[PDB]
Amino acid sequence: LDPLSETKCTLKSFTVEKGIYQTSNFRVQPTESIVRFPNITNLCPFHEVF
Amino acid sequence: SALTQPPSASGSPGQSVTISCTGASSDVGGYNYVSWYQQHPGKAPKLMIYEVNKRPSGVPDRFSGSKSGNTASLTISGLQADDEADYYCCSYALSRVVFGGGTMLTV
Repeated sequence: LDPLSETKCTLKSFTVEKGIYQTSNFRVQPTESIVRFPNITNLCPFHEVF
Repeated sequence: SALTQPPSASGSPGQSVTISCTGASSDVGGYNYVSWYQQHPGKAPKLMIYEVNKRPSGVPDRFSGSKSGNTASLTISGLQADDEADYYCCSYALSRVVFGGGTMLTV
């Protein structure tokens, strides 16, 4: 909800003293799309063995 | 794939003739998956030349076979009057038998 509730959950308490008193979290940027690039070839001759 | 055979063949009795068979496939087992069949007009075919490095029993040594690359060859030493028949080659490499167009061998 807000940084106050986040640091409350981090400290596992409803009362937080003056100051940071802990490290809130770590920022990690996520992905937004996908980039696939396989090779371009012909069908594999699997009938030659099976 | 599909096999290719000449439309017809000609040869005088006593000499030798060669029948070509191009289009034979292969697999991981070998390259000798070529067989020949002779069918006289008015009866069922008969297995004459298969596994060209060998030959079945009861067949004279006049019928010989070979294969160079993707082309098969059928060698007949002596020609007789009872040799006028359609000769088909068969490729049975990829678990699938395919008969060629056939050739007309006349003496």
